Amino acid sequence: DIGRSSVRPYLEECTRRFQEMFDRHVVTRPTKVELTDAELREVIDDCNAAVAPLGKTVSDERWISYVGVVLWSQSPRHIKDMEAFKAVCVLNCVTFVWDDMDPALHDFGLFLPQLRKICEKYYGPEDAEVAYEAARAFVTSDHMFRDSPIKAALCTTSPEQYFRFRVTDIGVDFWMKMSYPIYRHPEFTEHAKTSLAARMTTRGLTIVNDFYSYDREVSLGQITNCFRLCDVSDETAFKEFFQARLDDMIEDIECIKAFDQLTQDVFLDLIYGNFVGTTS
Amino acid sequence: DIGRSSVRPYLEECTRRFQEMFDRHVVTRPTKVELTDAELREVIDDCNAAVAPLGKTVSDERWISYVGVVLWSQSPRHIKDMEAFKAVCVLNCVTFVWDDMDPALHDFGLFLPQLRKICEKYYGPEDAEVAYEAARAFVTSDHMFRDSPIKAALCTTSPEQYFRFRVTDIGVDFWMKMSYPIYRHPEFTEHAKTSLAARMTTRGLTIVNDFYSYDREVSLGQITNCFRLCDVSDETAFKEFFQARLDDMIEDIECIKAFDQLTQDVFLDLIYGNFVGTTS
Repeated sequence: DIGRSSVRPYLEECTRRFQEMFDRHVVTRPTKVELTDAELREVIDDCNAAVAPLGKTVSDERWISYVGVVLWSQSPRHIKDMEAFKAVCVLNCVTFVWDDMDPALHDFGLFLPQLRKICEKYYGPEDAEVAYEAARAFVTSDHMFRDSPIKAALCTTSPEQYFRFRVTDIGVDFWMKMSYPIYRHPEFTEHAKTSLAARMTTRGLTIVNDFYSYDREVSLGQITNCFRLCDVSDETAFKEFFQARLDDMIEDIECIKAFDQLTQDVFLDLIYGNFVGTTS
Repeated sequence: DIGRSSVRPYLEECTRRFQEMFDRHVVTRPTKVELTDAELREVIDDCNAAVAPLGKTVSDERWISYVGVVLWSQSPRHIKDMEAFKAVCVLNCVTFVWDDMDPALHDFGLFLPQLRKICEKYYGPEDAEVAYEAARAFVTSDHMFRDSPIKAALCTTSPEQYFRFRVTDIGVDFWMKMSYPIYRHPEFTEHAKTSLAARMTTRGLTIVNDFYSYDREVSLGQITNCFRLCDVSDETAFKEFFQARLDDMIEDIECIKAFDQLTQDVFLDLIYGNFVGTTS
């Protein structure tokens, strides 16, 4: 049953309603950042360099698909450091190539040094330690938690426990901690470093992500998906659950608007830009 | 109206129901870490050194009351590094003094290097950076959010938003990131570094602390308390709310039990030791 269930019947309407929510609560539309050809060149090279020692080649095309969500989910209004921006591009793609691999191919001895190399190139000395630590902590978490009892408990107990897990596991804390040098904005730097930035954005990112990867994830027996907490085959149960998650997103967005303007801009562009890049 | 609210009519019974919950769900009871006189002498000397540049005078008796909850909330069976332990005593104590002070006296240029000096004495060079950064982030958060509209938003919107703010603001992330070297336990160390450790323990700490500081904090106009989210003068409302927070503590404690045995001992001794140190 559960591996054969599907949110396909709700695809069009839920997509419609995500967009309607965003239109009514965020209003500002996401924009894609512009990478010059040199910029796009350096990124893919740094990506291949970091993944070579692991015995993996991946196509320019696969890279570009991965970079595209970063381009959508950042906030081009406020970019001030494009080296930081390039770092975030590379570290996102390499860590998601590392995630689509087999776990037996996961040689941390080969990998963490490449992650550290990337951070050292693009970041100042202090910022590079923050980004590297968040990357290290992210990939170690994933290694610790596969087939783990903790993961089963947090992902099956309640939305609260689940989203608590995903603050790290979906990589949003990692995202904020490598992204703040892009904006060099003091308040945003602090919210990223206290992880309040991650805590405010986790549900909007996760609920969108979970919905569009449900069918692939439950067929592969993944359990990190908030929609396994409801019976998606019961339309009345699903729609009620989906409405609850939509209220979660609204409350967070309405709370995000108490932050300073620039931080707010970055938080909402991430959430709504991720929705757009996920459906492109 | 909220400034003259009180939970006193529920003092006895909520204390009783806390103890019963802990007896049923943690079972293993807390023990206080016992410092030798030399160890206590060193802690107090280090505490006084750190707050001297601020001109503050703090009695031995205040230090000893402050450090006592630390002695109740750590996990003696699992201590491996008493230098780290003394570090946590000093940093907790000087932070408490720094928060009971008048904000206008808050000189970060005099205070921050004292914190760093504490961490450089007691920690290895990496752990010292992790503990300093968490201490830095904690005190900078406090300064940022005083009279902040974000704080009003998160504290008044819902229990979710309030507890999400308190992950940092009540200091438990800070606590976790200075406490893991005490135990030198690889899995605990990672949960501390992901802040999953703090997210798991925030409610049990915060709910107990909020209840016993309610009368004082509403008398001083502080909004950082979950019980201002209900009418404490309405018996029926308060007890539905109080049961809800108890279900939160219970759900967290039952999920904590899926962690590894050392990690969950530390988590549950913190929550239940904090109850006991707070009530004496």
